[PDB]
Amino acid sequence: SLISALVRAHVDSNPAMTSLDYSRFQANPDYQMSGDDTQHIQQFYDLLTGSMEIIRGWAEKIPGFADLPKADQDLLFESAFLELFVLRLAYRSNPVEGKLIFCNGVVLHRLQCVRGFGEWIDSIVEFSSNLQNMNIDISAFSCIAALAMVTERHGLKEPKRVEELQNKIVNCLKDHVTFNNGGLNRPNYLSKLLGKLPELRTLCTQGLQRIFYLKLEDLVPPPAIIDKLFLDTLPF
Ligand SMILES: *[C@@H]1C=C2C=C(O)C(=O)C=C2N1
Ligand SMILES: [K+]
Repeated sequence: SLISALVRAHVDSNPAMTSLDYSRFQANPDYQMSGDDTQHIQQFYDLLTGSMEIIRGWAEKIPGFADLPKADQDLLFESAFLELFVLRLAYRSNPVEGKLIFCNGVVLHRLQCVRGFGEWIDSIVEFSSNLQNMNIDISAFSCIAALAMVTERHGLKEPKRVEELQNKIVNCLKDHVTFNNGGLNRPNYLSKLLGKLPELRTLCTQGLQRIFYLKLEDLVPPPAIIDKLFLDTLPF
């Protein structure tokens, strides 16, 4: 029941792997680089806001989420955007070829993303390599994604409703794993999957550091949506 909804949410919020536009894909480094930085910082901001709208649409397809106070929805979405963005990008990209595929089908090489993202893009590619080396199926990935957002957050109006949705999702992922791979559970696999979440939070704080650096540089000032994201995500 829940995993079907979660997988449909994922599928509906991801680009079909046949519409990948390799038009702005450039793999020659000598050409990969010489574009003034301004354009890359803007490209960075656009990728972030474009995936903000995509992922919010995904979040709205999570059974039970929409029944939560609108303020809780905004707190969960803003608190997890960076983690969602990093997880979804790392799951659909191709780390071995150094190819990044964003929430919209654009395929860029790592060396092109380094100009805008900073070293964080390398931390992202390493995360993609680690995540894919454990070959999570789509049902499991849709559950981890749901659990990355539907989790405890300070300043929540109704924390018990969220806690209930989280338990529902955790239990759904455990049932899928146990049924799929024999009546005998895989507690160790399960713990590695849930352990992928803290790594995601850190990748995120590393995204806040990249945004903070760009705000200080003041060359390509962060647009209103990124300014708000930065201030709203600040944990203190
Ligand atoms: C991305 C930004 C975060 C904000 C929080 O409140 C967390 O708990 C984790 C985060 N990583
Ligand atoms: K496809």
